[PDB]
Amino acid sequence: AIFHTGSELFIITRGPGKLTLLTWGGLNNLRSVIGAIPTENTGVTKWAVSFSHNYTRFSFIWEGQGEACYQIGNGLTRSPVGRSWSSSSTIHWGSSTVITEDVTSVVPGAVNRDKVTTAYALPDNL
Amino acid sequence: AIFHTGSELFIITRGPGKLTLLTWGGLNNLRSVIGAIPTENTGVTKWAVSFSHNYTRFSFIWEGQGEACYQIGNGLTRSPVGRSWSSSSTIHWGSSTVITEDVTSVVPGAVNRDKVTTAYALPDNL
Amino acid sequence: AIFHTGSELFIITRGPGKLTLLTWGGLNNLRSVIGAIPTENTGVTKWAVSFSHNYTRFSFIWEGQGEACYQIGNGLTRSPVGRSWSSSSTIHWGSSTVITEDVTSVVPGAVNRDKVTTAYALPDNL
Amino acid sequence: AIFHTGSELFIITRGPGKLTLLTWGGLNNLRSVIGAIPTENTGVTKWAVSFSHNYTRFSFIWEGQGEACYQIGNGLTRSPVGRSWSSSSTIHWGSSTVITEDVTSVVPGAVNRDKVTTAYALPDNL
Amino acid sequence: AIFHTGSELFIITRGPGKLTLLTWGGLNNLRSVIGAIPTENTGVTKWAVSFSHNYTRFSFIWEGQGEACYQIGNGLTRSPVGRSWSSSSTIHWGSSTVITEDVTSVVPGAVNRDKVTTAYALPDNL
Amino acid sequence: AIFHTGSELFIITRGPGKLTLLTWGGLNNLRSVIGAIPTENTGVTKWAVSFSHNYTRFSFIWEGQGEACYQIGNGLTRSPVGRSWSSSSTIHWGSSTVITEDVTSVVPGAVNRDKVTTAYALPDNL
Ligand SMILES: CC(=O)N[C@H]1[C@H](O[C@@H]2[C@@H](O)[C@@H](O)O[C@H](CO)[C@@H]2O)O[C@H](CO)[C@@H](O[C@@H]2O[C@@H](C)[C@@H](O)[C@@H](O)[C@@H]2O)[C@@H]1O[C@@H]1O[C@H](CO)[C@H](O)[C@H](O)[C@H]1O
Ligand SMILES: CC(=O)N[C@H]1[C@H](O[C@@H]2[C@@H](O)[C@@H](O)O[C@H](CO)[C@@H]2O)O[C@H](CO)[C@@H](O[C@@H]2O[C@@H](C)[C@@H](O)[C@@H](O)[C@@H]2O)[C@@H]1O[C@@H]1O[C@H](CO)[C@H](O)[C@H](O)[C@H]1O
Ligand SMILES: CC(=O)N[C@@H]1[C@@H](O[C@@H]2O[C@H](CO)[C@H](O)[C@H](O)[C@H]2O)[C@H](O[C@@H]2O[C@@H](C)[C@@H](O)[C@@H](O)[C@@H]2O)[C@@H](CO)O[C@H]1O
Ligand SMILES: CC(=O)N[C@@H]1[C@@H](O[C@@H]2O[C@H](CO)[C@H](O)[C@H](O)[C@H]2O)[C@H](O[C@@H]2O[C@@H](C)[C@@H](O)[C@@H](O)[C@@H]2O)[C@@H](CO)O[C@H]1O
Ligand SMILES: CC(=O)N[C@@H]1[C@@H](O[C@@H]2O[C@H](CO)[C@H](O)[C@H](O)[C@H]2O)[C@H](O[C@@H]2O[C@@H](C)[C@@H](O)[C@@H](O)[C@@H]2O)[C@@H](CO)O[C@H]1O
Ligand SMILES: CC(=O)N[C@@H]1[C@@H](O[C@@H]2O[C@H](CO)[C@H](O)[C@H](O)[C@H]2O)[C@H](O[C@@H]2O[C@@H](C)[C@@H](O)[C@@H](O)[C@@H]2O)[C@@H](CO)O[C@H]1O
Repeated sequence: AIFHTGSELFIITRGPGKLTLLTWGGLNNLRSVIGAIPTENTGVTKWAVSFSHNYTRFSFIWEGQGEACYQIGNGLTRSPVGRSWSSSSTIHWGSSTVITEDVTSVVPGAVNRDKVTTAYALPDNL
Repeated sequence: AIFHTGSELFIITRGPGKLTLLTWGGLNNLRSVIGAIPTENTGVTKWAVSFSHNYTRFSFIWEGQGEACYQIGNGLTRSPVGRSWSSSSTIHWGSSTVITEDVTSVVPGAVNRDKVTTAYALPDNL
Repeated sequence: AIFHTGSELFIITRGPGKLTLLTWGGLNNLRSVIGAIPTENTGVTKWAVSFSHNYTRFSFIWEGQGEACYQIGNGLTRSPVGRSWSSSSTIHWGSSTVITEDVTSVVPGAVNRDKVTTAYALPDNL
Repeated sequence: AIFHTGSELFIITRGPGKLTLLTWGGLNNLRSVIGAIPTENTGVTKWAVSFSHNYTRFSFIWEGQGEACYQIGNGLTRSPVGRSWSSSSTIHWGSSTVITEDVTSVVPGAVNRDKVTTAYALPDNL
Repeated sequence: AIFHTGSELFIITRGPGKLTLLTWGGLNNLRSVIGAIPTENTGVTKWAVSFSHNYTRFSFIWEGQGEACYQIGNGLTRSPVGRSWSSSSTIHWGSSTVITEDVTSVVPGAVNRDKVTTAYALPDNL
Repeated sequence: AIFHTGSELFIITRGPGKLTLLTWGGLNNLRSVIGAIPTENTGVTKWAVSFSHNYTRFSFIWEGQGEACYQIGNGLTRSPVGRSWSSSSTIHWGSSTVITEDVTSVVPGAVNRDKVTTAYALPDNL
């Protein structure tokens, strides 16, 4: 299952842009969250994307001009990230697969946590 | 503030062991979570540690025999991680500092989520 | 087009095994070539795969327990390499895409150039 | 022998310029090839240089302000590359050594395959 | 003991500036040395700092806008370097610890060896 | 001149062995030093070699089955290190060049400083 030890969610992007994570399907009416994480790197950025406990849906898009791929764990495969909420990269909690899912209906209700959600660019010195 | 873009929480460890994260101070009666994340690496492991939305306290220890340090964002400083819950590394949500805090009183109430909490070892091919 | 500057053919493998390249579709009645390139590396091996002038077909497989993907140029996508000649990774000279092609009919007549064909494991010190 | 597994031909350059490969000594009247591969990198560029099957001579030069050295396999030594066709770096197919050879007489007959010959700059994300 | 095999003195800096080493406590009235080593790197610079035989005191500071930390051997801890002689980073020959020590009274008597003392920025191609 | 900023002395070795530094030519009858610095790395070790103030001669050898080369500053060239004191790599203080020199006559009078002289293996985490 993605997010389990051994199946960690990583992203690789080129050029500047924002990776946005939508945290939703919260148990007992927990508020859904949307937050954009910017990079200004002109080259490659590597990222770790986390879940939040008590949520069952995680969707993300890349809005930069350059490529963006995900990798699961130490797997070799890198596959394109969604570029709009109508074709988001989405993970159902417990799933081993990233699917394409339209989550346009979820976004308007989410609270904004730009630069404070659970996706992180790795720096030059790690 | 730690966990914000630019102040991401990274760990560096040497040798095998477990990085254990206690997610607590939940809003809305949310159950606290404790989960150990194992590495079998004999060398250096780099890690990304995430918070979970709707929690206000994040405490972690390294249970392995080798060294463990944290780094904030692209900062150069690397400082020892706590090695027992009475001297845990702890972040109060909104703080820019990792403090040493006794959270022994929090641990027994937390639900166990070993290999499924918000701390991730980076692989050899990222 | 693959093999042009900017669209170089790279491979990434995990663990020991052999990458085999089949050079065929020769102009001027050139004979077909097959050559296995082994690695004993336990971890990630990166590779450059070249064409030969005057040939129009390039087919390759990975034979190993571990994963194998190709990457084109500096692009972020990494996609699985074929694991038998009946579903080889194949490039038609001029194409920008790697296809799956059965080339089992080419193999028996190809001249064997094991450890002397146009696929190279990159070393630890480049 | 250079181009065999363990004796792969690598180039290291500094700054922008062009690496040109001359593939010649073709069997069965195969036409000679000359092709320039440019880099605009301001720093170090690493390169893999391939032979083509059915050719017995491979000669290369670097045209740039900055240094250029070759390395054989995972060997440590790095030695200067020729900077003009009258003192080209040259490999006789079967040789374990890079020699200096004047191939000015070979150049005019070669077909031009600029940006489509068997020398490759390695990307930032391999 | 710092400067023994396994306890080598390394520095990590960000941005341009000068690392200055003061070599003092010379046996048999050997002359004290002070020398500034500049970097113009915009990003991270890694450094090796050596002692000189027959000296018993080594003190250093970083003058630059960016961060500077030292690391002992392959240890994970990185700790801030002194930014003035009144709170220099200092090593007593035979000590395993870097201390803060005011050496302002040592500086004026030391002979100037700017760009020729025993502290070295590592290059991009090592 | 080697050891000046921009012309730092770096070594690259493969496999386990010892790099031995002989510090001699001491002003005012300063005692000569010989010290072996071991590596147990199975692959590449990178090294920084320092002079000591008040000495005018620096000679080094590599004892191991694998290769050893030196590199000056950010230069691309890497050239073999001497493998015995009769064919030592030697630097005359102020020279821009490493020469081969027999220093067997200097060795017997040098004091032993094994694992405590001015040559440093770089760690896995720098
Ligand atoms: C039409 C064709 O096959 N072109 C190839 C060319 O054949 C000609 C033939 O058409 C007629 O003109 O007689 C000529 C005698 O002077 C010659 O035989 O011959 C080239 C030499 O074999 C060949 O190029 C070689 O093979 C290619 C696959 C490639 O490796 C080249 O780098 C190599 O020199 C011609 O193939 C075409 O070359 C162009 C080069 O721009 C393209 O790559 C095409 O995709 C190739 O078909
Ligand atoms: C001696 C020679 O020319 N051998 C090359 C071989 O020629 C024979 C020809 O002599 C006669 O026997 O007809 C045969 C057809 O029935 C064949 O044409 O042809 C090989 C190709 O089929 C050729 O190998 C090619 O060219 C090489 C330069 C190299 O690129 C090979 O990978 C490639 O397949 C023979 O050349 C020798 O190949 C051996 C292979 O081990 C060595 O590399 C020698 O150095 C080559 O001269
Ligand atoms: C059936 C159900 O809704 N269970 C709730 C927990 O969610 C499940 O947790 C299990 C734990 O092993 C498993 O992940 C299932 O997939 C979840 O449906 C819930 O656990 C909390 O929320 C989860 C989404 C996950 O984040 C977990 O780590 C977290 O503790 C608990 C909360 O106390 O309540 C259960 O009713
Ligand atoms: C006063 C209060 O309790 N506000 C609640 C939110 O917590 C604060 O959120 C802001 C968000 O900008 C900020 O992080 C403060 O530090 C929080 O105290 C709460 O937000 C949710 O829980 C937070 C701990 C944080 O994880 C946030 O991302 C998450 O959305 C909201 C939503 O449930 O409830 C508010 O009452
Ligand atoms: C003063 C003394 O007792 N010994 C002198 C040496 O200094 C010591 O060297 C030993 C070597 O095992 C050890 O490092 C002690 O900490 C030193 O105090 C001195 O050695 C020279 O200078 C040292 C500072 C050190 O750099 C060493 O490598 C160098 O050879 C010698 C020669 O001057 O004199 C002894 O009397
Ligand atoms: C003999 C002379 O001209 N000067 C002596 C110093 O040696 C020279 O130092 C200069 C500095 O630019 C230069 O390196 C010359 O090539 C040296 O010959 C000598 O300096 C001490 O020993 C040196 C070998 C060097 O290590 C230097 O950094 C160190 O301080 C001093 C002794 O303090 O005496 C001068 O007369």
